[PDB]
Amino acid sequence: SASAVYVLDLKGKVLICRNYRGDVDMSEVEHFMPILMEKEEEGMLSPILAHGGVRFMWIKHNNLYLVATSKKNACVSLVFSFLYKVVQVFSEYFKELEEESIRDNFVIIYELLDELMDFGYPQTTDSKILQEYITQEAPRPPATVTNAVSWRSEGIKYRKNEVFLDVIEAVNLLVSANGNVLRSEIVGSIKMRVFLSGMPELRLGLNDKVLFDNTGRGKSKSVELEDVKFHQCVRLSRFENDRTISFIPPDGEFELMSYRLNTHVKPLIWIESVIEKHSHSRIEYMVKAKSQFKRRSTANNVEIHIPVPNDADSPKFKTTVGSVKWVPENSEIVWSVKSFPGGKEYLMRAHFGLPSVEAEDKEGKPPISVKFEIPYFTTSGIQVRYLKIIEKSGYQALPWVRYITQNGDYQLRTQ
Amino acid sequence: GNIFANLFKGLFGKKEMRILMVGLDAAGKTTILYKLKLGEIVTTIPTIGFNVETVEYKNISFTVWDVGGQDKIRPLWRHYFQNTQGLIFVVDSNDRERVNEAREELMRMLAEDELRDAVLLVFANKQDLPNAMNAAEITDKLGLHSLRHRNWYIQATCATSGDGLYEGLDWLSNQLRNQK
Amino acid sequence: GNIFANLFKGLFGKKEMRILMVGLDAAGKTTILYKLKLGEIVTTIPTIGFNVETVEYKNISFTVWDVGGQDKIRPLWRHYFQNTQGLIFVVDSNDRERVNEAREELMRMLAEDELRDAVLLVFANKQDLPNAMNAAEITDKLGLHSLRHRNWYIQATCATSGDGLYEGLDWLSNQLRNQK
Amino acid sequence: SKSSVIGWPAVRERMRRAEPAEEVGFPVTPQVPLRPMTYKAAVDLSHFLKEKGGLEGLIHSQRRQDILDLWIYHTQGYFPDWQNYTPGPGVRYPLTFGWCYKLVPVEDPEREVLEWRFDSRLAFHHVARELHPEYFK
Amino acid sequence: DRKGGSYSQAAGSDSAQS
Ligand SMILES: Nc1nc2c(ncn2[C@@H]2O[C@H](COP(=O)(O)OP(=O)(O)OP(=O)(O)O)[C@@H](O)[C@H]2O)c(=O)[nH]1
Ligand SMILES: Nc1nc2c(ncn2[C@@H]2O[C@H](COP(=O)(O)OP(=O)(O)OP(=O)(O)O)[C@@H](O)[C@H]2O)c(=O)[nH]1
Ligand SMILES: [Mg+2]
Ligand SMILES: [Mg+2]
Repeated sequence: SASAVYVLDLKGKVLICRNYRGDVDMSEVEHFMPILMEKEEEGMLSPILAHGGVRFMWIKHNNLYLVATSKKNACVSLVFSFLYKVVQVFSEYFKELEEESIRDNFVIIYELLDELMDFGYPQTTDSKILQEYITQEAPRPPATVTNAVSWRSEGIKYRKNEVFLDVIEAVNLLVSANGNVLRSEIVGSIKMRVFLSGMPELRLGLNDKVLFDNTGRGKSKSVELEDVKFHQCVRLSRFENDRTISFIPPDGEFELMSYRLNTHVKPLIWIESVIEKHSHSRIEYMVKAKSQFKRRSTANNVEIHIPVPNDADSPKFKTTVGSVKWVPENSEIVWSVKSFPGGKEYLMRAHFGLPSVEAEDKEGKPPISVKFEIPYFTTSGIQVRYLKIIEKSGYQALPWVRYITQNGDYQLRTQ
Repeated sequence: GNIFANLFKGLFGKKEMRILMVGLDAAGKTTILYKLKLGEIVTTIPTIGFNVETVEYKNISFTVWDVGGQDKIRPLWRHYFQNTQGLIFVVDSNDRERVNEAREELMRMLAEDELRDAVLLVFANKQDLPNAMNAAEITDKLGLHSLRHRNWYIQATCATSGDGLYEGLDWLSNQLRNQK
Repeated sequence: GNIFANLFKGLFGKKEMRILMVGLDAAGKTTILYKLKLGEIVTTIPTIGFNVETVEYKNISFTVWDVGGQDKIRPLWRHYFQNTQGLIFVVDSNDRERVNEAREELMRMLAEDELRDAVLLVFANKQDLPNAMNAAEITDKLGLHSLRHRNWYIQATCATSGDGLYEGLDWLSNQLRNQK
Repeated sequence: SKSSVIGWPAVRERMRRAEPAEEVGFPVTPQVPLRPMTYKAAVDLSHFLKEKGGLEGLIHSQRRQDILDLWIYHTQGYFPDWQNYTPGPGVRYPLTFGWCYKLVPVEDPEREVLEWRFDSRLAFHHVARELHPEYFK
Repeated sequence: DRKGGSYSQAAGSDSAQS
């Protein structure tokens, strides 16, 4: 229940503001910057600010803080969801999120803000629906918003019915300094870019453990996602009733389902680091990377980031496979490898000097993270069974899907 | 099919072979691998991860994958156990307290069904002080003579001197390659 | 790439080399550095900080960074240890009480992993009185013969006379440069 | 299917070698479609196995069934889930409709000896579906 | 070709589930 949502700037200037209830004065935005500065200097800065009896909830955007001032005890989660929807709509309409587009599309930006929410209650949240009624280059509102199906616009015609799916896998491993993995969770991502004619109702079917157990086929390799979230077009009733993933696919790229469950398998890449750091004399980087993934899968664009000393200079890299580049801005050395086949063993030996004068304050030990991304690999083993594409007119669809395995929160605690 | 190309390759030498570098920390495994690859006693930081190197001798490139004896790196030796044909254990005769730990690690490594075709390779590291044992006391303490179905040989090699590395390499080649 | 410019530079002499000036106070280190740079016995105040000078001999500019033996300046020698290729220790054979302090300072300087490529350079300073020891007694007392992996040579040089400085410079050049 | 005919003898030999009673990851062939075996496809596979032999009368085993399913998936891309047996005790009907192969006793359900037997009526009669309507949805 | 895994054809439903 934010009183007014406004877009700020890096210098405190409000790029654009739009009051929705009028219960909060527009002059409260000026005091938001001093409050944020005081909070940052004291460690008490939070996204939800508080200016007396009015709370100024702000979200750190790409270039401006989306401050949504509120007065009463409005839904904080609702305000955050509205801000996220507004950010997504702006990203869809404008490819750049900065001051260049804030002051360049004000005529359409004001109309979009007015149409999105009224009296603090959001009304329009579909990017396609908003673009079909408000454009920067007006007819009556589309019937899709009024109709029940607000995620599948009717009347869409295409020459070919091709849908491109993406089995995105995020391998996150939380390995402590002792060598044991604490947080090892893999989050699935079933995103399909449906581009067909009409409003087909997708019938999602995969090798789900629950579905296999219900059907009596709980003996093969089935993916048991701890948390499964359906898309907006996905009908929750069918999933709760018999796990039937039946919903109208959206026009374009959208996230249908996103699995999320813990992983009990060995890490895809095993990286062991050795720190032979002398006392203000030199530093040793005994970094050894072992590929725990299958040899048939290659980790393309593998970049194992090893944090080097903050004051370290004149470093020498003695590795075997993969180029090592030291970035002064990042204050770390990334063991970048173009192609990392499974089972490969890469050994590196870093050596650099240190300044004679000791550092005044400590810099910490940031965890070492790798950027391995091996496509065409299904670590979870979940295989899609079928995709029920049904249309009233009747057409032969040719859906496609690709499985991509990447490294997410794969951070290894430093020694 | 025709095997003329294989015969031509084998006439001038085609066999390479493999080897493993495992053992307790500070047992000369890294020094042994450096001597096998380079041939000098170079001081290096402890092997937090693993060291990969290859040594060419007798027309065979016996690649050795050095593995540290650290607690965080001891369980990582299973990653190199896949597609591995040899296994070399680094003993620390000068570390009586760590002798039991090294023996336990060797028994754990040899107690795996996957590591069955790799013969035992025990090198009496730290053979530079009078406290170092002989080639029979170390084997008796480690119980290598009771390891049936494993070609384990006790060899004394000093990292500083380099003597005994050739004997160990020859023993490993004989265990792996059984040709003329 | 082309190394024609490097060969042309080396044909007429391009190597310079480096050197260090360390030792106990009143040990002739400042006098030795002045003789190397200028060549005269000039009286100077104690080196509270450090003295920087360069000497060109045999087509090599062996720069010597003189360091005082003061208590407040003894720990400051670590600043010059960075990017240093040589190390020269100034001994005081006429200071029996300070001989132990000089030996301890030399051992502390040589007991650092950073100062490993610099060979030992011990100059028998104060070689003008009968109380000065020979080139073997000073080395035996300082234990330079037991310093393995270090090219330490004992040379007797008198600041007032200037004899023996050429021998020490030649020894340092031979230790650093190993060419024709 | 020349590839299927070639793989049938090797699959039969592997099944016979395995008694009746190392690499991690899940690699996937690029561009190879994956879908469950159809009723017509299951019937064709059962007929081919019966004609070539090695499937009817063979002692049913978990290892042999897994090897056969893996060979079928490699040869045609069919998921190794349609070659399921009906719950015991007794003769287990094919899990997927259209399958002409079923497991019947040859003498705890696990200790019972099962043998693969051809069943033409299985492809036309949903005996497994009738026995377990809940499992059929 | 495309990085991250080539696109593969998808079925319509579980043919073995009837
Ligand atoms: N100086 C010396 N060290 C020896 C000798 N024999 C064995 N060593 C040991 O060899 C070690 C060499 O260290 P590394 O190169 O790291 O190889 P490592 O023994 O496997 O140690 P890690 O790599 O950390 O597992 C030294 O720490 C010594 O403890 C010897 O004869 N002389
Ligand atoms: N008069 C004389 N002094 C000598 C002789 N040999 C060594 N010395 C010493 O050399 C010292 C010269 O002083 P400095 O020029 O300051 O050099 P230093 O000995 O390193 O003293 P600090 O620079 O303060 O560390 C004198 O104090 C003497 O103690 C010598 O033969 N005759
Ligand atoms: Mg090592
Ligand atoms: Mg001086």
